[PDB]
Amino acid sequence: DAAKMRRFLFQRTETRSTKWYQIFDTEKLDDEQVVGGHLALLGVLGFIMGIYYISGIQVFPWGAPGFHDNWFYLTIKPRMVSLGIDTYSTKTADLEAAGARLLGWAAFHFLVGSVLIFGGWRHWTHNLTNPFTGRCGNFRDFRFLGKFGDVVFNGTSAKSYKEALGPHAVYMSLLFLGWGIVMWAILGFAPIPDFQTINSETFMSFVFAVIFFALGIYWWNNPPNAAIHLNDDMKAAFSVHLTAIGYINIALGCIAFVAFQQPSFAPYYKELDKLVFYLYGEPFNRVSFNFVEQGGKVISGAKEFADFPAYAILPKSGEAFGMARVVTNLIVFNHIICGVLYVFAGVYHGGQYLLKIQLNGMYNQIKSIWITKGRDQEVQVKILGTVMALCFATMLSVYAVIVWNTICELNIFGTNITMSFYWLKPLPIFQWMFADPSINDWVMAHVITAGSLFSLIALVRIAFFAHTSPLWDDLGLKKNSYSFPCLGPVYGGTCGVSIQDQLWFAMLWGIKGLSAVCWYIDGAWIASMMYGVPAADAKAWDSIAHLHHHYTSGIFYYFWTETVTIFSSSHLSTILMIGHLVWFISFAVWFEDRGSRLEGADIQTRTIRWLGKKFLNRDVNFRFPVLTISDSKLAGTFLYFGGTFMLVFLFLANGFYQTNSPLPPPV
Amino acid sequence: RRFLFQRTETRSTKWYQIFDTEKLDDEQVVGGHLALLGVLGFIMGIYYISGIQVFPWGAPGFHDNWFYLTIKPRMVSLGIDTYSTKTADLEAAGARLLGWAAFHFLVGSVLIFGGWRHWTHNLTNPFTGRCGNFRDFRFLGKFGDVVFNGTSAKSYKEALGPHAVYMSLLFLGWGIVMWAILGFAPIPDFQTINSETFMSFVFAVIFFALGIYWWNNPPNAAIHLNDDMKAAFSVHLTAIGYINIALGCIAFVAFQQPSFAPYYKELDKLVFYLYGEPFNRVSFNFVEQGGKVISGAKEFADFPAYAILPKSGEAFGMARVVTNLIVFNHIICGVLYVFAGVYHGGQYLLKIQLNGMYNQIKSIWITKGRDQEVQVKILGTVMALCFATMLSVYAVIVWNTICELNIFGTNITMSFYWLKPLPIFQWMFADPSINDWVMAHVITAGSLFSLIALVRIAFFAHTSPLWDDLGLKKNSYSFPCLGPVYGGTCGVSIQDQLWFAMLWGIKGLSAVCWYIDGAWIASMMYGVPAADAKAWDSIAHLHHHYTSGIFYYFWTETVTIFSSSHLSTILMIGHLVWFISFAVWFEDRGSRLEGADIQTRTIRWLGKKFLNRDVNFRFPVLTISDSKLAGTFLYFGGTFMLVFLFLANGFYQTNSPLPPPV
Amino acid sequence: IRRLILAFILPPAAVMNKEAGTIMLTGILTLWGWIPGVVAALIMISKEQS
Ligand code: G2O
Ligand SMILES: CCCCCCCCCCCCCCCC(=O)OC[C@H](COP(=O)(O)OC[C@@H](O)CO)OC(=O)CCCCCCCCCCCCCCC
Ligand code: SF4
Ligand SMILES: [Ca+2]
Ligand SMILES: [Ca+2]
Repeated sequence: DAAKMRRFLFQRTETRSTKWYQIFDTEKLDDEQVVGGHLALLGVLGFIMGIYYISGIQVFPWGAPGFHDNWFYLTIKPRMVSLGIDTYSTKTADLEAAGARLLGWAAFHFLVGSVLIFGGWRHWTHNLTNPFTGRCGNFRDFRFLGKFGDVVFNGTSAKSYKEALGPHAVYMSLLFLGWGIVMWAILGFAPIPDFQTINSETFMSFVFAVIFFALGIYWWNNPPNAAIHLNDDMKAAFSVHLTAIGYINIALGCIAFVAFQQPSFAPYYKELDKLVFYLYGEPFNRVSFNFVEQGGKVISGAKEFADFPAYAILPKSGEAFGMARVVTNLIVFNHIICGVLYVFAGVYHGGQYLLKIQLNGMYNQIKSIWITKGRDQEVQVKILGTVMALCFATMLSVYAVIVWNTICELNIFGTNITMSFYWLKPLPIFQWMFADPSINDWVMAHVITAGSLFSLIALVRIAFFAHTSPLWDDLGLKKNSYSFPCLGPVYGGTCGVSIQDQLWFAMLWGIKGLSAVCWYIDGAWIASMMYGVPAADAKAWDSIAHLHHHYTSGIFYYFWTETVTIFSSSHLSTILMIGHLVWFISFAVWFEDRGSRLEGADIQTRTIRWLGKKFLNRDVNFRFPVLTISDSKLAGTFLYFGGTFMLVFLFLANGFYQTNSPLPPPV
Repeated sequence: RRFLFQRTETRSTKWYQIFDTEKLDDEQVVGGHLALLGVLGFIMGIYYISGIQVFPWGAPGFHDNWFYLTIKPRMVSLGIDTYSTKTADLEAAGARLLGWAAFHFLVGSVLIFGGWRHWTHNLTNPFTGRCGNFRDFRFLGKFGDVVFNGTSAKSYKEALGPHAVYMSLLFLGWGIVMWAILGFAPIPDFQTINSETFMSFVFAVIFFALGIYWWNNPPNAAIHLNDDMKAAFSVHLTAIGYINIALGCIAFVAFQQPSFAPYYKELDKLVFYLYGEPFNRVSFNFVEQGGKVISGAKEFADFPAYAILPKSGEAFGMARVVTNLIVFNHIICGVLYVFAGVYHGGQYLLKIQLNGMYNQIKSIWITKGRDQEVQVKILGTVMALCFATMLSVYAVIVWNTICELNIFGTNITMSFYWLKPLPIFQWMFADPSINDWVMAHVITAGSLFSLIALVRIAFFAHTSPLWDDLGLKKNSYSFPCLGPVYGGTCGVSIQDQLWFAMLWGIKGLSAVCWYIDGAWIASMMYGVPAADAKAWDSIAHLHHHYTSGIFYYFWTETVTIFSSSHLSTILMIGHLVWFISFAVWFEDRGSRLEGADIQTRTIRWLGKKFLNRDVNFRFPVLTISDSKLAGTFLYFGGTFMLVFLFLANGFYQTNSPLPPPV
Repeated sequence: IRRLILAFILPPAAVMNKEAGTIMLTGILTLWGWIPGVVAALIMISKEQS
């Protein structure tokens, strides 16, 4: 009746809505519910760690062929060899012990995770009753553990988050000491301050246990004040800690990248190059079209090799396939992308809280420095403008250097590779942080700076212009939803001004500066777009710049080289197809086409209703829903970012192929 | 109420609308077409100049270029150029090319002069001093007395006829041009270029006899006469688009025929020195000087300095490369002209729906689709057929690739290797297979899929059943949206539907590119050594080895793009231009506007207390309409500057069906 | 003096007078190598005096 339809597209409208992906929004969660959710998720984390340990079994000591290699366990196998729970052992006898140890640790993780999940469930339901004693614990005022909960934290459980930092630090000191004693007792590894063995890990676990305990005492008796995070800790403290964890995670990725290449880490990562890996989905022993089983020996349709019966997964060496740095790059890039995403999400959730306090006037009611700074509307403009100017300068300089390098490679306009930026290396005072310092590393540093500033532009726009901007201050407008996609074509268009869309743009902009890491950690010569290509002079880089290594290929030729192995395997090929499929579908929701989709969905609804009557019968009242531009942007950011980083994984997991033999000039 | 229509109009004074039909009359259109044809003759002349290889006075000529290599088979067909390996014959070929280029310059100067002289409405003969009335004139003198007895065309429906006899005169004049200048007496032997002269005379007779009928019995289409600037232009533009698609198909079928072998197949028998191809690469310490090779000997002992290295026409199947270039150029131009004709027709349709004379139309071409329920049924059946065909063909492709890669333990014997076209359709193809069936169904799917947007343009130019039930109407044909209302109204104008039709036909046209390159669109992997993609030629019993699959098409046939500097530069520029379109297609215009105001305040802040004086300049941001226009051009150009690299890098579709790896 | 030593060591530390956004500029210039931050600190510490 034209109104029954109207309260159908008045159901996805980007007003304030339920938004199923916000059921666990911190606004409706209290402190104890957060504790319980984190405990349950840590229990599930223990469950999946046990699953990974099970996937690490190769002999099943009770007697059976084991699991094939997989990235889920290959990314942690060096750690388990470091802890002595797994082995790089060539013999079944020492591998049965590793299987037994992994099975026992998986069972232990299952038990501990079940306990942790049950505790988190009881915290989630506000049910801290001890079934053995029948009493009930008080979340607001509890003794921590007992006598230990009285000598330190003399009763008086923390009532505020700034008052909870200290007991948390003491809890983390307990964690460090517990891990140290677990090392010392279960895993051997007595604490020796020899910073070249795993014993140093136990020693530094005890050192950090002492440090964290003292710091927790100090912050228990002298709580610090960020002030504002105490009130809306659901979003303020949560987002600040999220961006802090993002920076910590980027730092951890850098630590992993530096450490896993050191000689002290050789028996755990570099020794992966002496192994042979049988990965799921890799090229299997193929057979002809007329295989008739009857094992022991093939009769009709001889397979590729007489060995590896039927459809066995073919071996691949760890030296040609650089599994050492493949695993290193997987771990490092995982933690780097997670850190970048956590920084972006912390800025976004902080902008959410900050718009919430700008809407109710609490923004002017903040006393802490962290907002009294940006409550200026000019220091906001100055900061964003100087970030944009620095991003413009760095990005323009580095991109023009890259384009000139590519021109000199291809000899466009009759140029030559000696006209390129082969001389532009890091300073000798900066050459210590690179191996084989060249224009590639200079370009990497400047591309990292440019991409970080490019994403920082949108991060600053989230931080400052959550509710209003100098443009929207000059106009008679204000932002009051953090998720509204637009106000319309007025002023030529107002698309994507909310902090959610600014988050999406920050993610898309950081895609470049983050994939630049994938090129780098794979050694892919981002200093030019066509490297190693035999066009004019791209193979002369190794001689003109006196390179010591030989990186894979330039930015564009990186999709030709090392894709020879993505295509060579079925699993990586189907991942490539799925990633590209997911990625381009984001155009259906980022392109300014939502109303076209709504109109076409109305047409399809009328068609299906009519097609359900001309041929079928009965009412066809079902109608096609269209994702609104808020939902369209959310789904599009997910589709785009996942589509690109399901294939950055393919670049990372297809091999290293960054040989240390600089090829001679073409001459 | 006539003011209201002018009041409620979007700004139509944009830089890409200065030559709009609504602000031109008949004679300015004549002048514009005449000047454009003069510049076109100038372009043909410079192409012929680029066709010289021996420079009749005696000198090395032009290196081969795609602009001239496209027309070289035709120029040889007319005898102006030759596939001769001796220098003396190329002397005459270059002399003929130079003479024809000079003739083109002269005729183009005359024709540009005429285009200017019509554009200014001053048709006065400079010698005898008389004038010429555009609305009433004698065509050529006694010719305009024997036919069109004193009078002239008062309307386009009365101009079809004189136009038809003008085209008959063009055919006849081309007949005498061939017969006299080029030899080629008109013989009804449809195996040589004599048949073209004979059919030129036949077409001259036919269009003359048809123009007489259309002058004596003018046709009745009515509505293309009143708002004749846009309605007739759009109808003729979509007609020319379909004609161009047909001509591309004609070229594809004909250029592989044995009769066209002396002009196209002989391209494989020559070596080509294309511009920007790998030259004689040189070492670092080269000094050339007078002794040539004093230090740092170059890549080849011959080919001094940086000479462009030869390229074989056999491995690089430039016969098929040139055929693909011409065919795909005409096909993409035809599809674009069809889309643009539907778009400009929707412009006229919204114009006549706004002013209320939509229901005053009597032609079936309007009344048939003026029901708002017949429109729904047509669009719904188009969407249903599109969904069915595309679901079937895409699931077939995905299943073929799954059976290739042996996902879920599947085997290539489970794929659609048996789904060839029916024998009554196998004459359409050489070596019919799943590739040809998938190609036909992909063409149907893409054509219907872009036809969805075309039909929405043709029907929902002013209102749609959804917008009827809402309190909304379309009145701009270029407006992007009505804001976040109803969850969003993005991209509902006919301009936006035209953009969607273009982006949707991008897939169905890349299908054409990959089929005419023999790139096995039947599956996403082929010739890749994963599980079974190299076993297609054996199980499917193929007589050809297609280049690769859909996804593997970017690895193979790119080894040659990379090996040349020019193709790599085109690749990089196309990718850059393509992804730049995201900055304007994404729902981000307001973000760009806010950031640009930040840029303005920064540039004026950095220029006031660090530089001096006002910095009044402010950064402009394309509006959503401008953003979508620029993004559609960036996307379409970025993809079809590299579809060119597909076409112009070799055929590599050898006839050796890759025995299975066992 | 003390402030020059602070600028050489921690250029943001010496420059706390100027602004809420200028201090980020000095800090990030210090992040890039160490010379840009020191140069900015000396430039804006000799600007209010000279
Ligand atoms: C994967 C590619 C795409 C489609 C598949 C598709 C399908 C589709 N689109 Mg689309 N689209 C883009 C991509 C795709 N758009 C892009 C990249 C842009 C940005 C330029 C874009 C833009 C617009 C605009 C502007 C409009 C639409 C529509 C419209 C609908 C038409 C309805 C119809 O006739 O049926 C046609 C529908 C089909 C043939 C679907 C059949 C399945 C098949 C087997 C493909 C499988 C789908 C997928 C690959 C697998 C995932 C499944 C999952 C389980 C893993 C129809 C659902 C329109 C409407 O919604 O209404 C008309 C509309 O207005 N779009
Ligand atoms: C008879 C008329 C025709 C009737 C039938 C026609 C309709 C049939 C259509 C069915 C299939 C539709 C074609 C596809 C439709 C299509 O391609 O358009 C995308 C589509 C949005 O479509 P709209 O809602 O605009 O319109 C589609 C309409 O057909 C009905 O909604 O959905 C998405 O945005 C997908 C994201 C869902 C959320 C997923 C987010 C990401 C999750 C994680 C996945 C990635 C992992 C991370 C990697 C980065
Ligand atoms: S194009 Fe879409 S997102 Fe942008 S202003 Fe219009 S309705 Fe809003
Ligand atoms: Ca890699
Ligand atoms: Ca080709």
